[PDB]
Amino acid sequence: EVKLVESGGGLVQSGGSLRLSCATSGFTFTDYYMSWVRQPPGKALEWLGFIRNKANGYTTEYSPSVKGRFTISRDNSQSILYLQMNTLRAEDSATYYCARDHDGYYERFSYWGQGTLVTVSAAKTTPPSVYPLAPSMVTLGCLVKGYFPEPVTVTWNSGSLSSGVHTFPAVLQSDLYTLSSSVTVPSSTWPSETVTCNVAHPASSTKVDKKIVP
Amino acid sequence: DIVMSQSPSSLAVSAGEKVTMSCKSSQSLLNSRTRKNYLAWYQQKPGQSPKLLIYWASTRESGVPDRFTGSGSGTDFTLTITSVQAEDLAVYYCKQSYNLRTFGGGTKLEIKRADAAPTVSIFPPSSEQLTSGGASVVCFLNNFYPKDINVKWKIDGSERGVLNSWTDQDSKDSTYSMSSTLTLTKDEYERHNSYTCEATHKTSTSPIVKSFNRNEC
Ligand SMILES: C=CCO[C@]1(C(=O)O)C[C@@H](O[C@]2(C(=O)O)C[C@@H](O[C@]3(C(=O)O)C[C@@H](O)[C@@H](O)[C@@H]([C@H](O)CO)O3)[C@@H](O)[C@@H]([C@H](O)CO)O2)[C@@H](O)[C@@H]([C@H](O)CO)O1
Ligand SMILES: [Zn+2]
Ligand SMILES: [Zn+2]
Repeated sequence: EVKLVESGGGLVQSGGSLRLSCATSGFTFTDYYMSWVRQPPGKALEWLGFIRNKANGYTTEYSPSVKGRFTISRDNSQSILYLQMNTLRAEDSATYYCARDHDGYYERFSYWGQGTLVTVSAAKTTPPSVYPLAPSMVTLGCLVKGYFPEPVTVTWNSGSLSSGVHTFPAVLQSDLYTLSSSVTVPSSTWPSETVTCNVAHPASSTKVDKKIVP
Repeated sequence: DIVMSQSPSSLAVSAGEKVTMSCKSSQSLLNSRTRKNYLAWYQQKPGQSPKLLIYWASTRESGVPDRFTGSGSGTDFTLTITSVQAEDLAVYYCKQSYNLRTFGGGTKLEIKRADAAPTVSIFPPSSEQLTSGGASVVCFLNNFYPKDINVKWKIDGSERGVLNSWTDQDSKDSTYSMSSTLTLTKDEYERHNSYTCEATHKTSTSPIVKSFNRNEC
């Protein structure tokens, strides 16, 4: 199975630098060009650059939008792709994806990573407060309030409850994000069977499990 | 540069109907040596990475449903989805790779369905928040269609610090959900008794009213 996994995203100040990594497996890395693509929240994809394959001397090319400011490199021993970003600005805040690119023949990006979010801001990291939302079918929830930067992740019962979940997009108000998540389950199953929201905020390494108590 | 443009910006289609969207390039993408158009289509479902659908204008990647078909040549390209399914909700991007790479701006495909009333739930502030000096009341309005909805908060019967958020459309049932959160200080929260979320949606002339009273907690 082909795997691409980005890392290194997070909060950085305007004018700062940040380097992203993209670990790969499941294909012959040196056979392939690799691209970076970014997406500001709610906006279109933007191609940033590529690094060529071994046959093409591993040379690089860049969009005019970042040429001279971003650098792509690769570790051909461990199959890792890198993006060095310099003199960061607010416009650089975005999800960054690595994508497998050309192999000398096919024109396609066959595979993409899950993406890593970069936030360019002067604001400090603030961990969330996580509050339980308790009252045929029953609806329960968790309020994840007052954090910065994005993202957070919410699961229910360690991911075993996934259908009937609604996790609402975070909204920024007075410099802090808040989101909520609801889960609907049969009323015969709660509070008889436990329901717990699992919340993580990677920026602050926050891990919270909140039991929903009647 | 090669400029990529897509149309429409957005549209909604009912399950089972056909979808057509287009992609224009400022320069022909037909490579004279290989005789192929360097034009690919990607599908990005809500909260997911883009996924390759079609490349070389008309080659459908293995594993992609037969209902997705790419066509066109030169400067003009088309993605057609026959018999559209609820799960096809996505933004669709075309991308040239004739000279470096450039993405179009995307077409957002929404799914039209029968009107559906929201299921409304209200939640009082938790003791773990109140200990802190704050009080958030949350109302979920779940699984309704269409997206337009009105929410009013009433405190002791009078209309009133609100955070509203809509989900992307659901990939299974093509509905929307919305969360409304009213935040007060503990001091103000404790001055009143009745907290009410009222949802008005085209599916009824009667607002759906959910309430709790602080004395009952
Ligand atoms: C050691 C380096 C060798 O590379 C070259 C050379 O200049 O010596 C360059 C060859 O470059 C192409 C070509 O047919 O012109 C283009 C390569 O593809 C890319 C690119 O890298 O910019 C990317 C593709 O997605 C596409 O955009 C194409 C354009 O359509 C232009 O063709 O550009 C790639 O397709 C190589 C291929 O690997 C060669 O096998 O070809 C070419 O002159 C080769 C020569 O065939 C010897 O290897 O040398
Ligand atoms: Zn070069
Ligand atoms: Zn008052």
